[PDB]
Amino acid sequence: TTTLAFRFQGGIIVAVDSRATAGNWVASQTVKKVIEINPFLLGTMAGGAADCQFWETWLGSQCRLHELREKERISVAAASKILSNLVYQYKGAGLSMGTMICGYTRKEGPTIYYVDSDGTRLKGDIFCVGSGQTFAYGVLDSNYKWDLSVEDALYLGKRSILAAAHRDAYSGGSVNLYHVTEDGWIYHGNHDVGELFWKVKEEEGSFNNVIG
Amino acid sequence: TIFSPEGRLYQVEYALESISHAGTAIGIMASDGIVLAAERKVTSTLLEQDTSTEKLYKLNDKIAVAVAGLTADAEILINTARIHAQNYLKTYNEDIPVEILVRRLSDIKQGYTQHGGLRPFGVSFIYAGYDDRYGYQLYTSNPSGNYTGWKAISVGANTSAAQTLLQMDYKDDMKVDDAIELALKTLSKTTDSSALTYDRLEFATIRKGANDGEVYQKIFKPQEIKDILVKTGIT
Amino acid sequence: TQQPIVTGTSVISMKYDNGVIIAADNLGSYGSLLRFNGVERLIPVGDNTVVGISGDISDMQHIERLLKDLVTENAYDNPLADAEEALEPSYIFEYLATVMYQRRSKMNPLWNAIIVAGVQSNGDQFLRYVNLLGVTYSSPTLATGFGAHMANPLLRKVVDRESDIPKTTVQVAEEAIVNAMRVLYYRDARSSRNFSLAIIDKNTGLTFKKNLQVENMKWDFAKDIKGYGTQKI
Amino acid sequence: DRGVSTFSPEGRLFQVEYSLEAIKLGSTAIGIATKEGVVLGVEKRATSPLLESDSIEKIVEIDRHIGCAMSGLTADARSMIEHARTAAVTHNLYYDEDINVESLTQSVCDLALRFGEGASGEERLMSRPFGVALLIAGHDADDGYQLFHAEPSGTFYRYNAKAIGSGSEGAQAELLNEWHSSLTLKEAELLVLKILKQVMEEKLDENNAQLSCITKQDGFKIYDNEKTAELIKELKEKEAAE
Amino acid sequence: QFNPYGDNGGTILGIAGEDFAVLAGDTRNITDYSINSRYEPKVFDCGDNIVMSANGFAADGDALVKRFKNSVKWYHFDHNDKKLSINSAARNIQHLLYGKRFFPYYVHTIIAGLDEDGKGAVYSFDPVGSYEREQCRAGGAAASLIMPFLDNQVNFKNQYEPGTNGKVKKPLKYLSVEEVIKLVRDSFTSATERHIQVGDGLEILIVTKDGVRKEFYELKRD
Amino acid sequence: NSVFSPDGRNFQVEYAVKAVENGTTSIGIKCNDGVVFAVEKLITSKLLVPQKNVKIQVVDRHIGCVYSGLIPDGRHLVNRGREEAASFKKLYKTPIPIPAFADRLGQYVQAHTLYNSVRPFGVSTIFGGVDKNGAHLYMLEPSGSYWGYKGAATGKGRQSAKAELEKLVDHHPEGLSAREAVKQAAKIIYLAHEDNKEKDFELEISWCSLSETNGLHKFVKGDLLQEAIDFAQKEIN
Amino acid sequence: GYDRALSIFSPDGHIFQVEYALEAVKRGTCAVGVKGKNCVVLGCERRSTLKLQDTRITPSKVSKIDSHVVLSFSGLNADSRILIEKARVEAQSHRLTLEDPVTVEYLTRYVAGVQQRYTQSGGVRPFGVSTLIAGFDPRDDEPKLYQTEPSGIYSSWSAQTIGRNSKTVREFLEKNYDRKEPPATVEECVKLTVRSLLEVVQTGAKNIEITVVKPDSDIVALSSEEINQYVTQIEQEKQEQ
Amino acid sequence: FRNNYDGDTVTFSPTGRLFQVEYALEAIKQGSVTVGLRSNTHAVLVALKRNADELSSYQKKIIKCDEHMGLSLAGLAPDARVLSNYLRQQCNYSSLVFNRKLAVERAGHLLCDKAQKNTQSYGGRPYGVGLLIIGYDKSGAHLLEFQPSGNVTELYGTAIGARSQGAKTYLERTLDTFIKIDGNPDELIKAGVEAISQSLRDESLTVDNLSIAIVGKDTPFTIYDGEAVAKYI
Ligand SMILES: COc1ccc2c(c1)[C@H](CC(=O)N[C@H](C(=O)N[C@@H](CCc1ccccc1)C(=O)NCc1ccc(C)cc1)[C@@H](C)O)CC2=O
Ligand SMILES: [Mg+2]
Ligand SMILES: [Mg+2]
Ligand SMILES: [Mg+2]
Ligand SMILES: [Mg+2]
Repeated sequence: TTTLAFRFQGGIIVAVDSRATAGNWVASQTVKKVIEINPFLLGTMAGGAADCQFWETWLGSQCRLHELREKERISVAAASKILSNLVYQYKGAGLSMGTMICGYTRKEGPTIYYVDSDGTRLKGDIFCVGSGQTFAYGVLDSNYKWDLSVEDALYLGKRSILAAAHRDAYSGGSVNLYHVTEDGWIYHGNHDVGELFWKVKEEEGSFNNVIG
Repeated sequence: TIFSPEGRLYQVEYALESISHAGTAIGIMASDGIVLAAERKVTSTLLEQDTSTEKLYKLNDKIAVAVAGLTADAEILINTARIHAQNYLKTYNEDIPVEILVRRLSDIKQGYTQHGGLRPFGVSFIYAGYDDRYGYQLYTSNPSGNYTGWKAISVGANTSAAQTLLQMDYKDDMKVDDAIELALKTLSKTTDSSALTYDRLEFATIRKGANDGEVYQKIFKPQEIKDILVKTGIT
Repeated sequence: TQQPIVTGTSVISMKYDNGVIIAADNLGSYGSLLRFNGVERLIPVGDNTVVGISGDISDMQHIERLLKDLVTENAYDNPLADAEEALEPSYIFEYLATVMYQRRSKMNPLWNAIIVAGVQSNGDQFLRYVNLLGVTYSSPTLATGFGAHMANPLLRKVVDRESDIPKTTVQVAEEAIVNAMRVLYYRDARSSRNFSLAIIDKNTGLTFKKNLQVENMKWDFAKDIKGYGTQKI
Repeated sequence: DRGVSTFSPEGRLFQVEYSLEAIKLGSTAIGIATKEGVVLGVEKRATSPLLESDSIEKIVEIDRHIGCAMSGLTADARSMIEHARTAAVTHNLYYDEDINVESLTQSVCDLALRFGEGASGEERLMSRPFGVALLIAGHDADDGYQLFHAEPSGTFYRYNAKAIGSGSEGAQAELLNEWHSSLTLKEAELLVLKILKQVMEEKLDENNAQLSCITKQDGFKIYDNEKTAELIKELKEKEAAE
Repeated sequence: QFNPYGDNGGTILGIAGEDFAVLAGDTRNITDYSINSRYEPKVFDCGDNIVMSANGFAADGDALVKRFKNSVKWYHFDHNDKKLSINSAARNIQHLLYGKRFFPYYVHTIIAGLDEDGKGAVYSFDPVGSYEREQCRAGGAAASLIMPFLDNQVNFKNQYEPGTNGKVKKPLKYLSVEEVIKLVRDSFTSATERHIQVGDGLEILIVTKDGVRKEFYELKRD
Repeated sequence: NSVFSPDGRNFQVEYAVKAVENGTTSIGIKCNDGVVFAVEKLITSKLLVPQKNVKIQVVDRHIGCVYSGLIPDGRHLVNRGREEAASFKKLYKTPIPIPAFADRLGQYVQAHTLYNSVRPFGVSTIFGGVDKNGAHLYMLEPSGSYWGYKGAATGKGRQSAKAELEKLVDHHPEGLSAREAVKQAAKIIYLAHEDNKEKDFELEISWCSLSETNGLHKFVKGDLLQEAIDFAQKEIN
Repeated sequence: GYDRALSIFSPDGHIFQVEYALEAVKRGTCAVGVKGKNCVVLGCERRSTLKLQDTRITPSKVSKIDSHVVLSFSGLNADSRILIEKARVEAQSHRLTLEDPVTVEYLTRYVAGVQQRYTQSGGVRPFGVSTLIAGFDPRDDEPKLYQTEPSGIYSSWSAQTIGRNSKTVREFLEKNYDRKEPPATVEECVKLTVRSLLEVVQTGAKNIEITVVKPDSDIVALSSEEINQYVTQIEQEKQEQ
Repeated sequence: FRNNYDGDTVTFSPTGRLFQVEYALEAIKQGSVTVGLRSNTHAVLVALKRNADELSSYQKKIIKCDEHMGLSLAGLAPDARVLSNYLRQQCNYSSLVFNRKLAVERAGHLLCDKAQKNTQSYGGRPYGVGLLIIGYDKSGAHLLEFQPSGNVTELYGTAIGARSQGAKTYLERTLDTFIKIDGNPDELIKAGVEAISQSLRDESLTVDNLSIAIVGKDTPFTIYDGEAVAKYI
């Protein structure tokens, strides 16, 4: 798995691969690693497939409950803290999850929280998570500027997951891309690595360790 | 536990009624100490004075209570208060502030008022204490679980009579020795007996420890009460 | 955490045209000590069902009590207990499978492998297996332990698929059972010459044979075997 | 006084009957089920002019497709609402779908049954019945728009139209005449506003009365004050011209 | 030590058509190197036009199927006979599986039916409830043998349009029930040749907008 | 219930007895190697399915129970008896002796007369069977009181039933075969139906006999039932 | 334990124990709250039965629930302490889990729920208390005032009052509180609050206490001298005609 | 006499009566009428549903318990929901554990015992609902009547609720005819629809008034309402 989220001038880019593995077996290439919690909230999934899918779906439920109770959308801070506190109750039982909670509210602005099954919860502008994280970090960090256009930021996110899909045996499949705004997530498509690699090679003139 | 049509609590009311028959206890706070004096309920020559304490109890080294009501109920409460003071000492390495101990005790009483269908405790307390936030303090608590702070107060029998007398002679600038006098005079005036003799009294002070910088609780032996009944001129 | 102590080897069984046959020897082993010799491991329930049990014998005895209690309880407030509301092999089975699976799920198994044989009330043969893990399956032939490795191959030569079952007679089937018991006595070090056998038939009912013995064994060829290779005398 | 679940010689439960009496003393709540939606309206009934009226919540969202209106001892209704929301969200967690309106009602009614101790046959964690009734309105794909009346007796009924609370005897008769299967949502809105106007003890404006509805397309909505005001212009003129 | 788990062999395969779905499984049940049965079905009609298989440890498979059939029964009772839709079945099964997260069912499970629009649908679960809808899936012992075939013959992966110098891919069409059964039979005769735990019999369950239909084919018995 | 009257009585139990007297009549008869149980079933309406509202109950395999009063209270008592016989067998392996079983029921019925939060049982139960050392017949009252009986009756026809029972004890001191006791049971049930004649009745008989049932509890049905019905029909006319 | 039902329904539909709980509030000392344009003021009357008190240490009637929210009551004093404690706990718990101090509405809903719970549980009696909860939501200048009562009903008020003779002061506030024109400042809001109490107290000596809540966790009690200056100015100015 | 003796179910009257239970029986007499009857091959429930208003739904009187079993209700409806749920659970348990369809008779015994505990425990009321239970099992069609005293009886036919005494007298009269209505679902329903008529001071029973349920030999238990009953009015 590789997943990333970063804040920039024009909001938040969220990008994830779609590969599922058991050992060295490739279980699926078309798995969904983003959860649309509500129109202003996203969750990313790395680690145990079941653990992630189950507890982030559950987080969706708890988030909806907050809306009904308080007649207001839950803050990114509070949604992340629900999942953080749940996971912490389970510490040492073998839950396995690395997770980003990403969204917009009026009071907070655009916000990313990283949450894992050790109970760590951090706020930050850039996170890459999963077995492919270091690869994503290499591309992302070396081309990251705060003032990137929306178009470029979308590309860099797309390009960082591709980096990782190529080098990390346990990443791949497709890129799923999201932009989070004031208004606020917009889906920017599914991009099969099968086609995307050749296209990026051609147009960018990169991937020179590759014959063909 | 139930409410009356008037919004009063029967069992609580009746417990207060019981307390008005108990020996009077008086507490006076002065600027350099506190006085606790209490009258023992119609005694006998054969009662052991030298090993008796029915109205005055030590809670820790800095806090004492005067009791009006059922002694057996008071011992239950006193014991939990003692424990509570030690928990606090263990948790914070500081002696418990007087209010905190009073509030906890009051809350246990309030509880019996609101759930569980047990009878309330038929007890009223005057607390005499010192701490480094408020210095000398005096508080009262009754079976309802309510509590209030005072410069001078009484409980048990003749409180209404004793309260008016204290109102009259009490002055802010008092020394403890003047408070000693006031308390003995007030019990003398309000007894339902010939005279207020030593054998019918319990007496205690919380002073600024002779000459030190420290707080000392003096629980008067019978002999001392007879001597202090001399000075104040009631033989 | 548990381990079998006193055990008893294969239970073997097949369907024929009209019913079922099941057999098991009369031994209770204590590791390699052939300790007890009058052990009955065929448990008749009603007269349409026999439960054959291998594995730990203390657990076996527990399952006997459970089955007797089951007969008592089904009789309670049941005027049709010996007719339309008689215990069926399938009820006995499902019950045992439930117990077996619950016990393994609590990490405290009944250390057995069990075959339930009988005829349903509509004449249908019933033959099913459950073991200490709650694993269940059904087959024209069934055997536990060594019987699985050695009796099944022999029994399957007779009934190899469903369509072979109208074709098999009581006599042929019992012959195959008796012969497989002899093979087990030849090759299983935890077996015994004495066994019980039960036939449950849609016409005949329940025939329970006790104190059967393996007969017609071949041992004569042993006199010619000298040494382990080169030795001549 | 002897018990909390004793039968009368007629065969009724004392406490259940009296809780029904507490509901008659409540504000008025009216619901009407069309084929274009279900309208829910309530009398706010502020006890003083110093009370801020929009702080009066007698219409609540349960899920996007389910709203409810209460009448009686409205404080009792908190835990019923909490339970209803949890049941609907939970159902969506377990099943990735919306809970049927009828199923949600049945669950609220099961909760209402739980007075006593554990009545020797299971467990009752509540000392008296609820003193509040609910009108439960929503849409689902099987049965479309639906209106239920949930009573502290744990029974519920479906209704084409229904009134509860102090003005309910009078409002119900009115609904018996005005209701027909054909009403638009707008026709039904007006009818709720009309019938509240009749039975209320103030002059009905946009502060002492509240409107809401649920449609398949837009979900459950509580109309804001400006919108209801404009429906109250509209009712005034419709009747003054008839 | 007592080991609560075993392995019963066994291979299952789901393919979704346009207006049908199939779920196939071999009928052989094994333990170690022995054969328990040559005919023990492990694909089940669960009512509401849903079929299910849970393959691996057969005792956990049976337990799950039972538990889910029971879910379907109680769904009718509590929701006034509402049909349990395939996506709702899927979500439910996730909670069944994840409920045992710390003492799992050793099964890989597949369900098959029609979705809300009457399109063929296939859902597959890991042992602890992670799940996905897919056009097709093989599960169990010979899964690693059969899946890549499916990727190639159902989703036409790595197949390009002849002459286009690999840009135009073979366009993803839908397969008839006849073509699907052909791939199923071939997938299983392949698996029987190369996997020792696979053989004896093939049972196929076909689901359409008229119910559930059964088909059976002999497999090699060695 | 926990309440003694000023003269040492328990009115609630006395009232529980009234529920019993109000009940249908039932009996048991001890014979030379067993026990026979019989009960009157009032046919309220022709709609009642004949032979199909069985009142006599078995406990374990060797014990019959019949009761008069509130039927639900009897079923409750038998459920408890079955649990109590299972627990005995589980620990001691042997099926419960009738005297042992009696006391188990006794202690349980008596317990429901100790506490203000419980009512006594509204039945008398007649029960027994064969054990290791012979046949036994018992009767148990709402107070928990029980003794061994040669013959027993309770319910509305109790008085005449006892009179008939008393005659048999006098004519047959040398023990009554199991087959005779069956006939006589059918007779006695007829001779207590006199009282409740307004509505029709149906007869139920069960027996437990060492030589006739192998010491197992069995229902009398078919030819044996018809023959006992005939005996009673001919001996009432 | 003991969970025998004490609060049950009357033939005509009331819960008697809750109704009698309101009676306890009626005989409790009076308390009032009014909200300015940019503040809220809380006023309470102290009784005159006993006057040899120590004001340093006697629990005053306004309580901080958090740094931005306050609570006063009328009714059983001991009963109020159970509510104030739970509210304080809830407020810290909410900062812990939602990473934000409570809204005044949230805190009210919470206290009200506790009160409601004690009207339908076996073995407990309802709270002989009604409350006024006042303050400002995090990062909000718009003032908030809420009332709760033993039933668990709650609501917001521009101004409200509870306790003995609350009827009089309510009447006073209805005539004197103008919704379009809230008291524009602190000083003029305190005055209107003192005026309403003077209607019931009859000398405002150490018997009238005032607490002022401004936005963003700014809460100050008032001394004798600051209150005295209000009483002095009120009775002198309002006597001529 | 009725004075201090009807405070709870834990007190006998000096006549030996339990008034709380007799009062519970009185709520049944208030409930709307329902009829059950059966032949050798089918059993039918017929119920008159009751509205709370002309703007309301007629509330349901028939509840499915299993594929071979269900019941109708008269009295407190939420009490019917408690008991049918328990019965659904008992049916289910029997299927899962024993793979056995629960005998209608055992369902009777179970409901009876459950009602019983409530006639003897301090601080709980008896159930205030009467039930008519129909099913098809291994000994055929069955009808049962359940009273909250715990008395359950097996009948060819019966009625409970308000004015039910008419229907009962009719069934008492018709007996020998409807008992033989075999293999003809529609004639048996007609006999039930006619029997319920003898109990109308009401109105002419409408397409909403009417609830019919059936179970038998080759028919799962099924509920008819609305349009699907018109052909019987
Ligand atoms: C008894 O058998 C057991 C018991 C316990 C457990 C498993 C099997 C599981 C088998 C199992 O591995 N199942 C697989 C799984 O979880 N794979 C992981 C990698 C392995 C991994 C990495 C970290 C922690 C656990 C597992 C994976 O692909 N993660 C990326 C991903 C993220 C999100 C989504 C939606 C899908 C995929 C699924 C895809 O089949 C692991 C587990 O908890
Ligand atoms: Mg669905
Ligand atoms: Mg093979
Ligand atoms: Mg007692
Ligand atoms: Mg008798």
